[PDB]
Amino acid sequence: ADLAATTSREDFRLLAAEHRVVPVTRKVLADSETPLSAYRKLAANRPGTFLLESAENGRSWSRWSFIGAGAPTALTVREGQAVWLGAVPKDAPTGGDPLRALQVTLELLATADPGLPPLSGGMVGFFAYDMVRRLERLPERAVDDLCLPDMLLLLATDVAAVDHHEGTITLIANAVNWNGTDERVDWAYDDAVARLDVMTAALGQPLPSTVATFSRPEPRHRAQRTVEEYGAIVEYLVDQIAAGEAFQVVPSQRFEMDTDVDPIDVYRILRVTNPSPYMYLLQVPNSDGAVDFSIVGSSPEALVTVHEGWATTHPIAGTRWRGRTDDEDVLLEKELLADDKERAEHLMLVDLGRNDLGRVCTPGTVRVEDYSHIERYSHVMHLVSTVTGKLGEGRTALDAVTACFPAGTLSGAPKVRAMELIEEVEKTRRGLYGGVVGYLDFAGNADFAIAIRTALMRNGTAYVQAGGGVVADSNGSYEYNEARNKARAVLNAIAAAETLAAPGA
Amino acid sequence: ADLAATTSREDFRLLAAEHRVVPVTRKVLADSETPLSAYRKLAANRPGTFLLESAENGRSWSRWSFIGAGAPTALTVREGQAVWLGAVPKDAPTGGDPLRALQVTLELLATADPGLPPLSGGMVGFFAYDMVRRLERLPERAVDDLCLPDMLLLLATDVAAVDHHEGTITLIANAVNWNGTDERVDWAYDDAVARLDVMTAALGQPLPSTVATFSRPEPRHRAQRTVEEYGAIVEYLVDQIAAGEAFQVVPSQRFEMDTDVDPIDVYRILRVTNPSPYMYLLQVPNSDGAVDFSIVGSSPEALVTVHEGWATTHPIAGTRWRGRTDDEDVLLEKELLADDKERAEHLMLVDLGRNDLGRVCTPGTVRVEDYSHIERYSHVMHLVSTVTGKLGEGRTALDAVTACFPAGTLSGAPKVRAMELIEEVEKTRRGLYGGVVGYLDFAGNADFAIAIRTALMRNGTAYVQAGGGVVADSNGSYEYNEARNKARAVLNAIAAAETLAAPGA
Amino acid sequence: ADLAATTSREDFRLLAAEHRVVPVTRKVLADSETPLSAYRKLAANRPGTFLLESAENGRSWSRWSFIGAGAPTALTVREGQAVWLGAVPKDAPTGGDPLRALQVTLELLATADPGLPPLSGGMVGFFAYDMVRRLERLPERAVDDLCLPDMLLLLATDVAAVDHHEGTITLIANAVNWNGTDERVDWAYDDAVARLDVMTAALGQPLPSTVATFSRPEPRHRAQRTVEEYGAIVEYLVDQIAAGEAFQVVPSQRFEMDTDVDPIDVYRILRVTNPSPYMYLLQVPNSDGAVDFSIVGSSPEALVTVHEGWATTHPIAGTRWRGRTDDEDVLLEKELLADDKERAEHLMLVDLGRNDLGRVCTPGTVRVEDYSHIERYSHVMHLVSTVTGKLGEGRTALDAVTACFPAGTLSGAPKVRAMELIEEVEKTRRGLYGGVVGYLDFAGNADFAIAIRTALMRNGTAYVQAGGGVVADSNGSYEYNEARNKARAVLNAIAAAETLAAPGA
Amino acid sequence: ADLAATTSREDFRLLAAEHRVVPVTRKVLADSETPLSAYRKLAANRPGTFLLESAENGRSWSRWSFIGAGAPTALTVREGQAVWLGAVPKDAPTGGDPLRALQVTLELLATADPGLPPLSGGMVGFFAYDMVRRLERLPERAVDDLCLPDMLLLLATDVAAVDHHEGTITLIANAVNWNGTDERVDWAYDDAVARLDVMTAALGQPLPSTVATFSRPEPRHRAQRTVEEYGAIVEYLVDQIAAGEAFQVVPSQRFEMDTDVDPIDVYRILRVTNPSPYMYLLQVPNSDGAVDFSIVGSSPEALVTVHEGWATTHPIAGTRWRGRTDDEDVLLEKELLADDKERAEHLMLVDLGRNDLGRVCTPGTVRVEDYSHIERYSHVMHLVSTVTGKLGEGRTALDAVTACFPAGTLSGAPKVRAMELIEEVEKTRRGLYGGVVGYLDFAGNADFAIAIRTALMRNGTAYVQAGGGVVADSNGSYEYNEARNKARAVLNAIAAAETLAAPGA
Ligand SMILES: C/C=C(\Oc1cccc(C(=O)O)c1O)C(=O)O
Repeated sequence: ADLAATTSREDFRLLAAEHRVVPVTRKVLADSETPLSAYRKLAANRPGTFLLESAENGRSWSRWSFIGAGAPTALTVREGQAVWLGAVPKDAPTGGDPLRALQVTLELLATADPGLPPLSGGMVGFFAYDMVRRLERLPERAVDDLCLPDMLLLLATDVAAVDHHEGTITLIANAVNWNGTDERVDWAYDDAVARLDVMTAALGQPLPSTVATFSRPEPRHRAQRTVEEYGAIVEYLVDQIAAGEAFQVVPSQRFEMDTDVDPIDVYRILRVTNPSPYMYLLQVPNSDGAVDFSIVGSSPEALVTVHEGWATTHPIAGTRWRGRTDDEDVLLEKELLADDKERAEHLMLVDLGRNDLGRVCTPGTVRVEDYSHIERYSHVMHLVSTVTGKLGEGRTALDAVTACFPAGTLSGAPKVRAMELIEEVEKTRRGLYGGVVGYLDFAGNADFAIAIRTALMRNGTAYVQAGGGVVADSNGSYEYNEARNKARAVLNAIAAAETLAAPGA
Repeated sequence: ADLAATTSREDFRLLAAEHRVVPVTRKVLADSETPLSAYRKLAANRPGTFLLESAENGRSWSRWSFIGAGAPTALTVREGQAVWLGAVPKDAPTGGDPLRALQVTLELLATADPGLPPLSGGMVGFFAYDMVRRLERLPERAVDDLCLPDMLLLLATDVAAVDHHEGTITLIANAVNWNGTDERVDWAYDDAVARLDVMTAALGQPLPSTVATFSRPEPRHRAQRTVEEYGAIVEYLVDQIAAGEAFQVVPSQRFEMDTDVDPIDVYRILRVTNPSPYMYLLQVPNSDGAVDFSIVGSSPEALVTVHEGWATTHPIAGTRWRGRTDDEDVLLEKELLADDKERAEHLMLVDLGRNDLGRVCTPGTVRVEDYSHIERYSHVMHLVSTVTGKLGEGRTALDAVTACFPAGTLSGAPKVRAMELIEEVEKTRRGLYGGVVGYLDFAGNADFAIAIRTALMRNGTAYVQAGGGVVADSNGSYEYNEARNKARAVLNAIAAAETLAAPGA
Repeated sequence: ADLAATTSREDFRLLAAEHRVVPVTRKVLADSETPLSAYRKLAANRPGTFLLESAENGRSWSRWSFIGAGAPTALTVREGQAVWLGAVPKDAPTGGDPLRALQVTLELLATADPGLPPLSGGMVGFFAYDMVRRLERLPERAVDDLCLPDMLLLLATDVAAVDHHEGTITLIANAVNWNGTDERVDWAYDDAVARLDVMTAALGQPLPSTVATFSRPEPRHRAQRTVEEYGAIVEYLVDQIAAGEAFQVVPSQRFEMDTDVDPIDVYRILRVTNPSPYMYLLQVPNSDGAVDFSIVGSSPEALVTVHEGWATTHPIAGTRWRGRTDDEDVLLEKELLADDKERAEHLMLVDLGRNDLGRVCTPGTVRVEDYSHIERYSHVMHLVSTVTGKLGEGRTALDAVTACFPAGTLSGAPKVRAMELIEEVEKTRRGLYGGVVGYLDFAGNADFAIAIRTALMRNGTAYVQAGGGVVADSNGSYEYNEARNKARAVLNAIAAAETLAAPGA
Repeated sequence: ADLAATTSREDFRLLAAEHRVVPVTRKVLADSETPLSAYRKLAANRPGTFLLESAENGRSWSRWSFIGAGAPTALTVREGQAVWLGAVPKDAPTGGDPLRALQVTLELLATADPGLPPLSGGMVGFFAYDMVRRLERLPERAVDDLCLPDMLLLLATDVAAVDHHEGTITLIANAVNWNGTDERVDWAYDDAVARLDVMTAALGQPLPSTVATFSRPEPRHRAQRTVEEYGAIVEYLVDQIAAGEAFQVVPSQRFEMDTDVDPIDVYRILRVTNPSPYMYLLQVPNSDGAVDFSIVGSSPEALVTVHEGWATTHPIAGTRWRGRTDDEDVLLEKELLADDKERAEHLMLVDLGRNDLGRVCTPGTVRVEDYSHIERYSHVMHLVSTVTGKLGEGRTALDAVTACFPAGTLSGAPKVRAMELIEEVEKTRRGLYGGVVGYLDFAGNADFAIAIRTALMRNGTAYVQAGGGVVADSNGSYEYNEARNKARAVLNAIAAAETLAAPGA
């Protein structure tokens, strides 16, 4: 038996009888490729491509990265209605409510549940924060500057799963049989095999070096708010909270830079400087099939993850700077744990998570574990917990996402009142900020990162929005600066990425 | 400040005043390189090059890999005397006892102790098992078939340390000032900078793909012993042990294949099939400076590791197959822990380690920890402990190595009597088998793997030797088969490596 | 300084200025007394006396036991109104709502918060299950056979705290200054000192032996329900639950024996046979000041405990028999943990506890810890968790008790619907069964046990009521038998206690 | 079946056929007795009686205490020869080496190995430190002031085991059949039953109160050494150690008080003030059968414990005062753990224990566990480890004791050189100091405490000897004071015990 043995026609036939999506796979040895080099080869920065990587706690890359090698097709929204970009067949849900359209698409395109990597195919993309407008009634005071759709999800059928442990890549070409009929079976197989052959040959190409140097210039950028305007918004919210309007609210503002630097170069600097449990680079296509814009992020927190029937969330709140150093690091931990206020803030969000999940999980299954423990990241440590529940009968991964959306850590507690306050105090619509980036795979799983520490790159401009939680005793300047600094991590990376050069050049 | 900023001449001068070795370094971003691809670029399978990688427990690659980019020069042994291959200056110790020669070389070439990767430069290579002949009196019954020198250590001055976490490579060109005088300082700097520039440009080159497929054919190979001859040697040793000659002894035999496959290709298959905490590929040069032979291994166990004054060992003994699966896996662990015999065998080796270290560590510092706990590897689990001691005043990393040499896990308990028995029952001299591969870095640290699960590749022939511990109740056939199977892991990898082809070719 | 130094008049004066209750204490060495022997000496089975002991997990007695040495006075209820038995002064709250009467009594008689044992004085007694009728509207179908008051709490001012670790007894005579005025200070001191002197001299007396033997005869007793009647009640409740009326409900029935055996003798057999974290013996006085009845119990579970501002509960649900033995014991634990149904039942009660406490604790302080872990008791093991919260501003220990009352483990989930169902299916009012026995100390703390595994002993009759949780898949006979057996533990103890004799007599 | 059911004649007969010692037992309920009260009743301070109690870490009394109710007979030493006090039959080993005499006695009187408490019968008493003179050659410079025998062990055949958990006492009358013949079986039974009946009736008696008060006067006492003499001995030993004569040595001196206070009263004050894992009170008889002297102690450390074939030791070294308080307590622990010197001292003693046990345990069974962890006692914390080994084939509990004797913690490392130094610097023979008190039970187990924090009380005088470990950097005054203070704990207790009075008397 050969390593790169492709799925047999015989086996594909059997699978095609059972489900409307059949992955056809081929594993190769790729010990001289990294996720990035493989992306370069397989995707080449093309519209509808992506790379997803993961460094738990910003320390140690996990086993898998996933590359999208060209999705001709994406489900999105235009003038409040669900529409596909690129061509799909007659049976693909279109028009109307986009969430319902997405719900039916996922009901139709489920697969078996084998051996496959965690993500081998599915709907991959984002939900804007402003998708929440369709789940909760909110005022419409802030202006929609960026004009992004509520969602856009690639139908990602050609996927390369890079296994860092084995040094292998598993190539997947999924046959999508929308109409569910017996017809075209053998055609579907050969088509899938041909897409495998394309990815394979792309992997067969040589590559020039990107071995490089860069410096870290301070970026020049535009802010929506001065220290004064921001500090006063914070004081307003501190007043609301003291009165009992909410326990906590997460205001933000937008910053911007003009730049023509490739998105991947920004990804490269983020990966080196702020590795995180959710790294992503996504080229979002337009109706014409060129790149409308690019999303580059390194996010520290998932909204939700769904796996084998269970939805899980990881509320994160409470911060100290990592120690400079080792004795100081432990003082700081004992201090965060002893900070009763922050303990309380964290617990509020843990309860909010319990409730969110309560909406779609079977009663008596929603539990908290590893409650309020410490996690170290590259530059800071936090309190963290796990909330996990069994998806209720007939509930879906998408129900888990909508039930949790948006993260309490990006809105507040209680959530609606906090969103309301956010809308009162913020100049523009958030767009992707506080939304999610992630996937819904055909087997029923899902993983979404909160869209923070992220740049959206459009027509010569890069937007980076950042914020931070406000509580009873928050100080306006302190919050302004903490927020700006979060943003500068990304802005700094863009400025760095612009200096990328071959060493001694 | 630029990422690839090279060490300044000004700083080098100061360092040169203080020590006879001064590393000159340059860090680059190399997010599209793997250790293997970097090796290909920097070393290109040349004589005197190496790659060292590490996967703890065969699961999760550690942060660092180290590439040797061409050592013009190596300390070894010819006709019982210490000699350099390639050219060294007048002050480099030569002739006589090779251990003393190595001892003085290390005393001379120490560095400061900064920021550097774990290995940034030093003496890198092997000690044959038969080096033990110079530390203990042994009979000379077995024939020296392979004729390897007791040691050979590259003077590895051009090193690339690959950081998987940051995606960076730190290039080091060490200036070796043997004579210790003030002269040539500025020349030394420019020379080091030029070696950096060579490695840099080598990294700047493109590379063809090695994306590949392979199959796993059963190899045809030669064995020194039949099941009958081997089973009877085991029964002999079981008799000695029952009488109280020793508690345990580790006999082995040699297997061989003819093959012309590149060594790196064998490394590639080992890396995929049997990842381990010590992977190595080493091209050992001759006096002419071509490759005399190649060592390729994936070893599960260190002899000793020395770091910031402390020597540490990790005795490993007791085995079960990993579970097939998860419930079975736990039964097996409860079983190994409950196996009083194997507990005893493990404890014997732990005590042997305590004593070995007692020879060179300050009294009242040699401790055992994490005693006799379980570790899972890809295919098996073992009992494992830690023995660690403070190196006694005026003792060196090399004293730690010789004090421990050879591993009890490859000889037995008590060690000399076991070696004696090994010599009575084995046909040929072990050569590298049961020796070590590793390094002694200029800062005083050291890390050596036991040389097992290793192929030595010379003039169209690949040698793989394997064995296993014999105790009171060992069965001859069982031990024959367990030993042969250990060997076949490597032999299988050579046969696989021969099928390596571009997919669909 | 003498060990038995009594509090000084000078110090009492200062304390009397600050609070309406001033404990006057004297510590003695009592290394030849047990809690029982001390009780015999100090209380002698008199009306208004009690003994409280604690064996955590039924294994290892805790440090403290507490003896009440004659409370002349108790707050209780007659014809729905709050009344004192024995004489109290004009300022002591009487008439009306008994809970309000108890609330004001505790507000009045608070102390400082020193050095004192956990309980040094306070209101000590019970709340009937049927006290719940004043916090929730319930139907009145079942007949009130036993006619107990909703509550009765001794004003326990003479207390002996027995310290098993030191072998000492700390005697406390609390001066209760209801009117709050400066008058009678020096009189109060001498009175307290005289009560100390009485307890002291009582401790000074000799004692006859109770060294003893006993056998374990099967008791003859009366049951309210046959296996058929009980099994059918269980099936009824299983039907309600399947329909979604509740998740769980805890029906019980009453058993009875005629006996004239002293209550302490029953306590003695319980202590030997079913030691528990809450042992109690209480002699409840009547208006005439003789014993109306006696309560003897060994309870496995607290309702709530309040200490230094925090209320804590320990939901317990999920059972296996302890192992017979040690390998079997671990199988059983792995099994209980793996029992998803019982996990769910336990989680329901944990959530119910979170909510109960939510009613009186500051938001963002009610947390779960040590979630759903195993505890071993003498004969069974359970799942157990901790729910703890900060009492909200201006909330009291009594608010914690009422907020939790009655235990979900004795009612069900959700609680009211379960109580409703209990009332539909049960013949008589529960009385003390499912109520609590415990104390509210003057410093603000509280500890109450659920009143189960308890005998109420009145006019030649002993009542023991027992029950068990019903869920979706409960079997009628199994529940009948499990319930009866719980009861027989107490009934067996009464029958044993009747055989108590000096050995060979 | 009755609780106090005595062993049947039928069962005794069967047992008598199998072993020369047959315990005849009767369990009673004794919930109004403490170990002390039971001792008073059963032993009444008579010669040849004892009480043994245990408080692990000086916190929480363990389950069992053991009372010896009159041993008519003891194996001891007079003019270097083994002799019995009181009458024994012809077959009882006498004359000669006392250790051999004790060895054969134990070989003869073994029992089965059931249900019994940990100690139900055996040889109970002490070994003097100076017993070591028969296992190692030592100089004879110091004068033998106290003139104690090398050993004296009661043949303790009437034992009461007090179970604090159950509140029960298990009475044991062991039938000792020295001659091993069939004769007198039925006589032996009735005799044992009569001894049970005596203990039973003694338990049946009443008792007066000992409820009491006491003060803590500073005792006036005699010391062998001034601060100057002691500080200079310490400096001498510091010099020897610096030169490498030993790593550590434990000098001591003797203190004395005249007092006529009962020994039990001293025990009572020790029990309250310095509870420990080994409490003992022993009345040592003379040849006339009156009390020769009394031993009262509270020891923190076992020499060795032997149980079901395994010998175990618990080396203790490294000290801090407990924290005053809770934050300070943790600083102190982090500090002791970080004290590399004390770590080393502790490790030396751990190794010494490994070796001691190596002399009598099967190779490959002697292990260390729970290495060098912290234990809190009432006033101090220490580092502590466990060393445990399997007794070698044909080795006995007594071999374990002699192999370990005396504790390294009371001698030093290496042990002989330390003893030698002790003998050079100490005025008198140690006697019991640094010896052991404990038992060897008939089933093969053993438990011995190091004889420290102990008073020996003879003819109106109480001796208390104390010392402490000397190392490289010890200070003379500091050690003098630490030693004196250890002694004063006992001396203070004697002075306290003299004030014992009924409260207000
Ligand atoms: C590291 C632990 C083991 O591996 C070996 C022990 C001894 C010899 C060998 C060998 O490969 O020759 C080996 O793999 C083992 O099988 O116990």
